Amino acid sequence: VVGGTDADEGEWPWQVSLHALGQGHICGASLISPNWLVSAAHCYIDDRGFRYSDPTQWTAFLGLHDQSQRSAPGVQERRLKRIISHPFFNDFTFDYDIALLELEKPAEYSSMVRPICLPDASHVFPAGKAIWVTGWGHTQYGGTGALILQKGEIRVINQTTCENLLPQQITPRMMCVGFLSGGVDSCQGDSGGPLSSVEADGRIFQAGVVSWGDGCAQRNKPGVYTRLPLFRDWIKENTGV
Amino acid sequence: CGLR
Ligand SMILES: N=C(N)c1cccc(OC[C@H](NS(=O)(=O)c2ccc3ccccc3c2)C(=O)N2CCC(CCN)CC2)c1
Repeated sequence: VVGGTDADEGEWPWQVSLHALGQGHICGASLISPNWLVSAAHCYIDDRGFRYSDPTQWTAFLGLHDQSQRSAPGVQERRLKRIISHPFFNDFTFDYDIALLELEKPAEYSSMVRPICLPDASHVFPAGKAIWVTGWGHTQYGGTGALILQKGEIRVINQTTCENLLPQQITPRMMCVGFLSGGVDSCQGDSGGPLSSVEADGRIFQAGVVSWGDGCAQRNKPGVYTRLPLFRDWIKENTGV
Repeated sequence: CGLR
């Protein structure tokens, strides 16, 4: 996250860290039920040196705060049994950039480990709304990752404005969130983490999946996020959740 | 869901 601040310990108890074996933190994800995580499809693509699509190559850490303290009380480690990438995921365009990760054994709910709420298919996160992005990704473009989970406040951007800012690259599955002036944005290694939106009784709903941006926190290059309401039925059908 |  660029232009953010340290999270308080346990402030985002749905935020999960995905480690590929021998590589440390690669992507974020969100806990949505005892057994299920939401993340970005683009995190799970094989390349010629590593089968990022293979569930056995991954460790999920729940209730994590500090990358250097993965064994702290309240931290839960879990393997994955299955990765489902959206069937319509387009690796060129990052259309449909969403995956569901099945935990090998259920999370244990605690004050540090708790699911985010999913929005109904008809819910619209409106333009202008303040929402939160979190993660252990780069804290500058061309920078290094955070040891301590970072939070930043960003704002939903009008879709037409979004499409005009990034011509030929924005589909209806994507949402711009952040500021035309830059300054606060998600970044490399935040990918697949949730946007957290404070809703009417103060409960947090997931408003997006961190997907891509042109660099990070540049002027006129807001962060691009996979929308959640559009996949409520897809999540239901694949997970039971 | 959604609280601390
Ligand atoms: N700003 C943001 N809110 C944000 C959110 C998330 C990550 C992020 O990091 C920087 C990076 N941005 S880039 O301009 O260098 C770029 C890289 C690959 C691309 C591929 C296709 C089309 C466009 C691309 C653009 C990026 O988007 N990444 C990390 C690299 C990852 C693929 C390799 N794992 C794609 C996501 C920034």
